[PDB]
Amino acid sequence: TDEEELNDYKLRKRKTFEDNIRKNRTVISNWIKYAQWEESLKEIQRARSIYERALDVDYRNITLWLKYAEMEMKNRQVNHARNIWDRAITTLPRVNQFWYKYTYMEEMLGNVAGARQVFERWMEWQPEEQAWHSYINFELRYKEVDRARTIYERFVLVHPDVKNWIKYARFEEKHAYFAHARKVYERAVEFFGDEHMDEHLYVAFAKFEENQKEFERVRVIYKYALDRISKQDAQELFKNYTIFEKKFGDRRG
Amino acid sequence: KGEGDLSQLSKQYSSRDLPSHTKIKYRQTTQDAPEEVRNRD
Amino acid sequence: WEDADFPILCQTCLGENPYIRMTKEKYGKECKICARPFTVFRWCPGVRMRFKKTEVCQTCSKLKNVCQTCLLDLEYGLPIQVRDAGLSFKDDMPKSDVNKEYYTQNMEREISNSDGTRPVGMLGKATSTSDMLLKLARTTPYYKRNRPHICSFWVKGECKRGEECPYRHEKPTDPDDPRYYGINDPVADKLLKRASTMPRLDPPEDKTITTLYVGGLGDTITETDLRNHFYQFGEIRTITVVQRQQCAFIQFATRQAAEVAAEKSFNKLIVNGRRLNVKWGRSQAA
Amino acid sequence: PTYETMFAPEFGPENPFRTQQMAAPRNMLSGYAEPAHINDFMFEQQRRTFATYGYALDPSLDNHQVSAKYIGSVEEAEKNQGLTVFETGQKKTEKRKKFKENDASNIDGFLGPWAKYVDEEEQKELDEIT
Amino acid sequence: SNALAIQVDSEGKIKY
Amino acid sequence: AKTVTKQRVESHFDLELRAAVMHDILDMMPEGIKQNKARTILQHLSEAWRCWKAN
RNA sequence: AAGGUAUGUAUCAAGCUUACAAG
RNA sequence: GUGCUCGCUUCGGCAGCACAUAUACUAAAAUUGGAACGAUACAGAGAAGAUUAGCAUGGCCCCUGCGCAAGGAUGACACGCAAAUUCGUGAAGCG
Ligand SMILES: [Mg+2]
Ligand SMILES: [Mg+2]
Ligand SMILES: [Zn+2]
Ligand SMILES: [Zn+2]
Ligand SMILES: [Zn+2]
Repeated sequence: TDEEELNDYKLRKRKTFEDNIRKNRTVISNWIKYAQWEESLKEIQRARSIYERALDVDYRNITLWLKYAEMEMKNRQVNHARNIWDRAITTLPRVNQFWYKYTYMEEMLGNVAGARQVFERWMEWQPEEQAWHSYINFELRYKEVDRARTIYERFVLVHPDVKNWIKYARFEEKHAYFAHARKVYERAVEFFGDEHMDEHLYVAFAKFEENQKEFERVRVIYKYALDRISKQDAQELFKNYTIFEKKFGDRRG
Repeated sequence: KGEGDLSQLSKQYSSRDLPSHTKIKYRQTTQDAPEEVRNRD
Repeated sequence: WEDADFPILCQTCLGENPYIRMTKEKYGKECKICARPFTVFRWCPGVRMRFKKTEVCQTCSKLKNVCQTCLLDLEYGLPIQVRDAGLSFKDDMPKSDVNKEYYTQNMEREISNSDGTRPVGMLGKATSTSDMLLKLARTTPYYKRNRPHICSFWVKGECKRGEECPYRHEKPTDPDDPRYYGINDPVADKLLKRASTMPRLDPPEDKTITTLYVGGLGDTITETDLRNHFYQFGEIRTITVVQRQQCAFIQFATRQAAEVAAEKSFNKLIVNGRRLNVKWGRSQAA
Repeated sequence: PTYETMFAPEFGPENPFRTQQMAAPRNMLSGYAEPAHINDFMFEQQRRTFATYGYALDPSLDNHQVSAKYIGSVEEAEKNQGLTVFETGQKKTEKRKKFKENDASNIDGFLGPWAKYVDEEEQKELDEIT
Repeated sequence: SNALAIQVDSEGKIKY
Repeated sequence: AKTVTKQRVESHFDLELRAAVMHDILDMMPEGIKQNKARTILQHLSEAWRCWKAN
């Protein structure tokens, strides 16, 4: 009667969980514990059914989606996990975790233009900084001169952060990009803060042009100085500007 | 194609559902009937 | 719960008259599976025949592409599990009263409201057919389906009606061999009937018959047709297309793949629209 | 509307991927079902002609584009040469004579139209089956 | 098949 | 459905009052992760009424 | 008339239900 | 079958006219699934001491009732999920 007691255990827990969901159809603890209880049976086509009718009652929670997808991804059913990630991200665009875990899943698989397509869809909704420079970090960790150039001019139109203006000045500090890196500095210098500078762009521009030679480095800190902020700088850096310009040149007597 | 109980599925002819006030008064001309509203100041 | 306009009705249930008169109710009986109130229809097939009303609803017929009263396939005239095993997919449906039963019938009705033209899931695999089922699709059907069932009081010899007893007489049924999927009693005998046909005897040797006298080429079979139908089997050792008799000679290296060709072509390999001609070759240096 | 538009055939290899039945036209899951307005009486007449004698004319619109035959079992139609049921036939053969008592005078002897006609081992097997 | 049917328009990007 | 006759007047006012304060706090709280520990604002409401009757 | 002599389970027939689909 | 017409030649034979397709076919069933009640034996009884009026909410639970009354033990059935606080692991990004 081992079959009898086994099916008794299964039928009593199923009857318990079905009465628990039938009482409260809104708290979703019941569906996730019942569905992962059948996931503990390790061979199922019904825990899929439990989740896929558990989102009829509430599709707007992230927990059910990411738990059903990490269930389907925890097992070898990769096609189904991808096939529910795409409906998760088209149904709920603004939640970051679905995009992150679906990109991460395809990173652990091949780096196919599927993954880049997932990413550019994720770009298309105009997210925050956290996602965008994560995608440029993806393009750097596959060593893309071409594609990290491609996807990062569309960046700056939406985030004009000074922290991001100085890091569109990155082809200098990785490729040195001479003439068009100087054009990146032109793009840095003409935009917002024309007389007010946001007090930070030309610090890093002076750091690179001081890392460069005396090509045209005298101008921007001292002789393009019409654009001051009431003193041209705080007290914290102008003597540092002077000894910044002093001892890194031809040093003529 | 098989509606709820009010349509065909029930013979429960309840009272309070009995053809009371089965014609509608329209607002006639001496009151504020909408033809006399289409121009008033 | 359900109205209708005209029933499904495979051809053996209509009867031999092109002019039949048929009556309808609005909510008739219930479906004998799901207890749903369809619209029962009744008619007379033939002048020696019972009335054979209507057994299941239009929904439970559109699920499995089944006729309306005798519960056979609308495309073939075959039982249900013959079709589903012959198409190797079952299109599941529950067994209990509610447990997913009227739930799934209600919802599959709700997603069948648009078409009303084809079955709900069988449409994709009812195309890749006509190979294993077409050998048993009994056309020119027997109308013993429509004859009225056997009366009592002839069974007890009491029937005072005499001749005008409408039902039948002198057909004592036998209590040894008489639902919707499985299991059904004559279907096991019919699948034993298809598994145990009449072939040619398998001659006592060790697979030497890799050659075979297949012919009736006419103008239908060409050389690349038959050797690409055998290239999926495997490799030849010698082909010829002998057109004095319209025949083709193929062999296999280590017979086995051409073995299933012997299973494929006992007057059975039907490509290009012809019952091909097959008898046994030599494999005897003759 | 023009004849050439609707009568224009379809280009293609007819799509033999399907079965015969699914490629066939329909509106109802079993054949194209459409209304009709036949005369009641000639419907009933040719219906009863088939129901008695096993032959009738065939109903169609576009089968061969010409259809004027008989159907059912063919040869018995021209055995009777196309007569009907409402016709006083060419012969009065194989009739069957009833005995009539239409006086309404005798009691238990009057059978009007209720007249019963002048014509008026298995049980071992039946007991072994039951 | 097991998977869905993949649809992109004739000119533009991948349709979802 | 059933009307609100005189025996369930008082047992319907509480029902609609706590439905109204339920989907007022559901639409008033900002984007924090938990709403009311699933019930606690209602407990403060009923305690506020008990303290009102007891002054 | 209800408002009081609780209801909730487990085995055992008539009441009611179709007299059907069927190699 | 009928009745009528010599209508064609015997009252008889014939011809025409008028009339035009019922039935959930059964007195049965090899029949069929059998749920309610009653019996049998168990379980037994809302609200943090005891005795307790209740009225609700939820739906795959119903009964009585003409019920958009009301009553069926408040008709029954409704239980441990703590969350965020400490800490481990892992990921994404940045310096
Ligand atoms: Mg209660
Ligand atoms: Mg009550
Ligand atoms: Zn049905
Ligand atoms: Zn049928
Ligand atoms: Zn009989």
